[PDB]
Amino acid sequence: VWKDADTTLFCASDAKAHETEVHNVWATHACVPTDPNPQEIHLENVTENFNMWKNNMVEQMQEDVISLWDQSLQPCVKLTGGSVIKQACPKISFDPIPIHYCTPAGYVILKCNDKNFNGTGPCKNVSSVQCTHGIKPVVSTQLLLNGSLAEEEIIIRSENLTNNAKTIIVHLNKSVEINCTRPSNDIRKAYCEINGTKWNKVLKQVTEKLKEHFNNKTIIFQPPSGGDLEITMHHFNCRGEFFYCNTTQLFNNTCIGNMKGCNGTITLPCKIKQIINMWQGTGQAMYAPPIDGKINCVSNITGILLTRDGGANNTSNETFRPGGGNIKDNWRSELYKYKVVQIE
Amino acid sequence: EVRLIQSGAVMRKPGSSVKISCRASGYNFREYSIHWVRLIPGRGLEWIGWIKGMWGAVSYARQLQGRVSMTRQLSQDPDDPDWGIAYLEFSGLTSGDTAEYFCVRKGPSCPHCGDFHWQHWGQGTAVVVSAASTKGPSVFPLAPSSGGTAALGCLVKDYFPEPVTVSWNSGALTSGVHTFPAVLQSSGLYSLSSVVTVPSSSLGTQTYICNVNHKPSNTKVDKKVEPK
Amino acid sequence: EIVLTQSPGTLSLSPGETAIISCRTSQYGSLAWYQQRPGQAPRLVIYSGSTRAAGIPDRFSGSRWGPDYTLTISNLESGDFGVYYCQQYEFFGQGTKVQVDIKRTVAAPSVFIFPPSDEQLKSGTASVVCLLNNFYPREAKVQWKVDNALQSGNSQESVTEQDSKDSTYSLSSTLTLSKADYEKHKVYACEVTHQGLSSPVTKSFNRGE
Ligand SMILES: *[C@@H]1O[C@H](CO)[C@@H](O)[C@H](O)[C@H]1NC(C)=O
Ligand SMILES: *[C@@H]1O[C@H](CO)[C@@H](O)[C@H](O)[C@H]1NC(C)=O
Ligand SMILES: *[C@@H]1O[C@H](CO)[C@@H](O)[C@H](O)[C@H]1NC(C)=O
Ligand SMILES: *[C@@H]1O[C@H](CO)[C@@H](O)[C@H](O)[C@H]1NC(C)=O
Ligand SMILES: *[C@@H]1O[C@H](CO)[C@@H](O)[C@H](O)[C@H]1NC(C)=O
Ligand SMILES: *[C@@H]1O[C@H](CO)[C@@H](O)[C@H](O)[C@H]1NC(C)=O
Ligand SMILES: *[C@@H]1O[C@H](CO)[C@@H](O)[C@H](O)[C@H]1NC(C)=O
Ligand SMILES: *[C@@H]1O[C@H](CO)[C@@H](O)[C@H](O)[C@H]1NC(C)=O
Ligand SMILES: *[C@@H]1O[C@H](CO)[C@@H](O)[C@H](O)[C@H]1NC(C)=O
Ligand SMILES: *[C@@H]1O[C@H](CO)[C@@H](O)[C@H](O)[C@H]1NC(C)=O
Ligand SMILES: *[C@@H]1O[C@H](CO)[C@@H](O)[C@H](O)[C@H]1NC(C)=O
Repeated sequence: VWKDADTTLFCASDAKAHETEVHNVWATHACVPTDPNPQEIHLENVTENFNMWKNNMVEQMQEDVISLWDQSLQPCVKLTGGSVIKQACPKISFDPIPIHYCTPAGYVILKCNDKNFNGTGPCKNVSSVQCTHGIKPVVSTQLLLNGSLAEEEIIIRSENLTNNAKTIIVHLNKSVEINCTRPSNDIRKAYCEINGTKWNKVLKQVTEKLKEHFNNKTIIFQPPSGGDLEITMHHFNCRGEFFYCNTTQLFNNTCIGNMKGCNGTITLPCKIKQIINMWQGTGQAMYAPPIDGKINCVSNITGILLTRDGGANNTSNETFRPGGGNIKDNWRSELYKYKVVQIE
Repeated sequence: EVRLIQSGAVMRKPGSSVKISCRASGYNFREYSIHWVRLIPGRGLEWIGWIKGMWGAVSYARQLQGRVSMTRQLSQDPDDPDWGIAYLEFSGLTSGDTAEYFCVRKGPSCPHCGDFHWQHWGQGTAVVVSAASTKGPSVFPLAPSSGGTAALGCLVKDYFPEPVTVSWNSGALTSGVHTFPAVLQSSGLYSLSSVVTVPSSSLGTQTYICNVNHKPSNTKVDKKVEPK
Repeated sequence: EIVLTQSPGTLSLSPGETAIISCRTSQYGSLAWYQQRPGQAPRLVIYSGSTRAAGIPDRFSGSRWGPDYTLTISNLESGDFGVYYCQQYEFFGQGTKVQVDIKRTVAAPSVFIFPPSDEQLKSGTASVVCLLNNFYPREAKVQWKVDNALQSGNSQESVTEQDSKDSTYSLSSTLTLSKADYEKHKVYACEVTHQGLSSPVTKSFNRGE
């Protein structure tokens, strides 16, 4: 039959060789052309155990994205080897594209199709594919952007919910647009627009789903307790600029109870920063000031990273705060239904 | 090898704050987390929270929220990753916060080893929270009275902080001495007793002085013990 | 959440003997055991049920038996004594105290009671002391009665280490209260229970000697 195995995967995309956009350039050299007619083979009477938290495919992606940024987003200033390095840091073109990950000869990818698979455990509806779906390498904190939605129910993912040290990944089944803008005309001031009605209805569903897992305890949200700005804020890269958006308004409990007074647009304060703690864990990097003109990008909130407060407590409520952990968890959120096996 | 070195002990008044450090080394500080835990006299161990090296993300124990904060410090040079400093700040202190605070880290990664299995510990930081001021002891005589051996001793009450030493007859009388461990009264001041069993035939003969010493307050006091 | 019922609260043994500590859990996660010696940092003894941490000798062992996790320490050495805690996530057991005891013949405690001195009575306070001297085993109970009435909350006990030469224990009990209260009553007594006593011994006094 086969056994679970680790190997080097190769990538595939629809990258455009003529584009100057950084992801396209990288994909052009690193990836092969995508297959128009992929052959997906479903396997009858097969049970396979998956574990999204122990999946080396995630490690591969992490290295590809690290390699990507290393080639095209070198900073103006950084610390390395007891010296400060000064580099030419021109403005780039930045827009992530979908990357497929594919198995070499002798291997194949098994794909869980259970519409409510939570990431770990047995899968019945298993199919065999040579490549994953198109995955965008969107690096972000707190909110997961431009990802895939859950087919049916909202899915709570966690290696172990009782362990407060383990990140909780909420997989949404309906997207919520986030509309972030640096208005053309403080050049670092920006803002993100969100539909309060859309968001508060979604957030309500999340709590009810969390009640199912925490025995109908009062579900409360709160802003991050502390840490670097990259986490206490919604941190993401848009058109080559690093944004930091306050999400204090996105987790207002008053608006998801059982009255209103908050049904309109939510405008999050944002700031484009030049000095940043790199997500690769390489240290502080310094970038040049933002391009002129109107910087804008409309993204889909497809998931939420949460950490639950711990400590001895039997107050009715359980508290959750935005912020997840590794950027690796962003890759986990998409690769959760895949695993590599070697043929016998 | 992993090493965790904390800052020194400290005394504190109620309502004040305390900041504790924990110097880590021997491993990539960004790839791990530091948990804080306290050992409370008579109440056992209590988890306080953790902080992650990568971004300094934190999770505080619910019952301590609003009084604790954790930050960390590390190198921005990726060629010097194997050190860091975790900080724990505790505010709105009370006498109930008197405890030994420790910084810990998980053991080597394994399928079994969770994040709460702590192989490594700092040596601990003793924090004492007290309203009481430095105070010398009042000494009273536990008079002897009516194989006949009589018992006498000295009652040392209401002093702060520890310790007090008790010798008998300038330390010449040691046979039969029992100086009990001090006890903390509800008042917040310490108290102990020192007793000695002696020949009942010697009460009309020998002299029995108890010498009480208390460094913190520069007090020495000799006290005679007799019956009636 | 997780509750951790640890027992027994105290355990008195001698070198070469074996200690058996248990921990009942409401959940079934990874349980670990820690040892904390006085003035020393706690140390991981066992984790994930039965696996020994680094350095720990093979005489330490844990069993996965039921919702009840147990720690066994056979052929006790002097370094094995201290306070042991079970742990599950951020939750800890109440702690079991494993202290040394040297086996010797039983000895009844000589009991003395000390009235308050006059010097103290002029401070609006009166302390009454009840000494239990040179007895074995260490387990003993002191109970204060004032005019045939049992007391609670107003007494503090203190015990010495086991003596090096004669292998005995001494114990003090201090009944504290205000002068005003002290003067209102007449008879004061402490009752002592001990394995070396066939019946509970009593020592008492009034104000007339
Ligand atoms: C798989 O399914 C077929 C048809 O239902 C069954 O006959 C076969 O025994 C199954 N395999 C195993 C291992 O039971
Ligand atoms: C996922 O489902 C498995 C059973 O297949 C269960 O053991 C596990 O607890 C579930 N995870 C979550 C986060 O509910
Ligand atoms: C498993 O997949 C089949 C085929 O797509 C689908 O009809 C079925 O709904 C799934 N399983 C369950 C229990 O619904
Ligand atoms: C954003 O979400 C909408 C549904 O709300 C979807 O149709 C669209 O394809 C998404 N666009 C992305 C992920 O770029
Ligand atoms: C998303 O899933 C929830 C169940 O968690 C379901 O009630 C809801 O209908 C789904 N989506 C929408 C748009 O309603
Ligand atoms: C996003 O917000 C900006 C605000 O300046 C607005 O001009 C733009 O039309 C919005 N786009 C969408 C798709 O909502
Ligand atoms: C939010 O969504 C609702 C649909 O439920 C829509 O009517 C409303 O116009 C949206 N908000 C804005 C500002 O357009
Ligand atoms: C976000 O905004 C709130 C005000 O609504 C402010 O109190 C908070 O400090 C802000 N967050 C950060 C990380 O600055
Ligand atoms: C939450 O709602 C309150 C009204 O109860 C409002 O004053 C506050 O601004 C809201 N918080 C955020 C972060 O939007
Ligand atoms: C998400 O996708 C949209 C459309 O593909 C794009 O405009 C936007 O910049 C993307 N978001 C991020 C954070 O890259
Ligand atoms: C679930 O969590 C507990 C405690 O964190 C741990 O003992 C157990 O190993 C975890 N489950 C798995 C499959 O690792």
